[PDB]
Amino acid sequence: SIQFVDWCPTGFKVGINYQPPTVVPGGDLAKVQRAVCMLSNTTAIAEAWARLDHKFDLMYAKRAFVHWYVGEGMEEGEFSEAREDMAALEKDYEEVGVDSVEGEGEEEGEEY
Amino acid sequence: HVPGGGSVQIVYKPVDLSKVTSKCGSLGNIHHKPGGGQVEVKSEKLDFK
Repeated sequence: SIQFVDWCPTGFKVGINYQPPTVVPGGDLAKVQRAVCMLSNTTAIAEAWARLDHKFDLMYAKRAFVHWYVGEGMEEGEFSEAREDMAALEKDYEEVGVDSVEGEGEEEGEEY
Repeated sequence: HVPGGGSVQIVYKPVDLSKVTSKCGSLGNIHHKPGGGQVEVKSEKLDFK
């Protein structure tokens, strides 16, 4: 139900450390015993970038603010390449969203 | 004897105005320059080869 890619069931690495956390005091303290932290790669990051990308499309189409950046060491062709690779990266987090096709049960037939 | 004098004529020049130019500023200028030309600035080239 916690949705995960079907083609990485090995989806976890793990680490267990004996030393408990410290709180930096600045309030009442919880009496902590054990804690958890986590790093996760996901396609929700595509949901984040979907706007920041269209914001670069709107800004750059209107050429808004581009004379501050250019004046201070840049050329418009650099704003194009950056966005072009960010359009490749848009397809990259969609390719890791592909429910992949089955390969089982394909054969050549017999030579005579 | 004819008795003396008894005749004058009036010291009189009528008044008029000539070459009084209507030089008021009421239509004093005619010159113009447009407030710039029409241009497009809102669109990207999208030149991804």
